[PDB]
Amino acid sequence: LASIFVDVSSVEPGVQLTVKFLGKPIFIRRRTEADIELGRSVQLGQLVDTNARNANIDAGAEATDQNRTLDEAGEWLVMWGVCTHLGCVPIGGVSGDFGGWFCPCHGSHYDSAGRIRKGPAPENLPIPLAKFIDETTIQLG
Ligand code: FES
Repeated sequence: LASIFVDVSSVEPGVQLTVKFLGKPIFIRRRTEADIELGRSVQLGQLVDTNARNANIDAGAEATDQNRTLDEAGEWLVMWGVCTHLGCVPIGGVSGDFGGWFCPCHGSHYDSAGRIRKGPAPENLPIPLAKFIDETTIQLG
């Protein structure tokens, strides 16, 4: 079956693990307390794309920070590392003007929940089918 199983036991706060799945990168960021608070400080009315783009929940869900992470605590942000403009790999480590990712191909800026805030990309980075299957492992697909 297509599903893969990622050991995240050694991922510390502020670290992103990048794994390849279905030929493309998936970003697994263990968010810092600043990342989480800032994501939770954005009003839906400020977003370019108000849809959560999240395979795990209703397709009409709002892009609240809570609807962008796997866990209620907001530490685990799992998303396709595929810019929604033309598919370049966004650069992380708190890059761009919104404390998230910056796609250098045509200048798209994503926030700390991977939501599009500036530039040509039309959508928030999509979230794959993903869930913890115990304390240390995320199943993708
Ligand atoms: S591919 Fe990311 S801004 Fe164009």
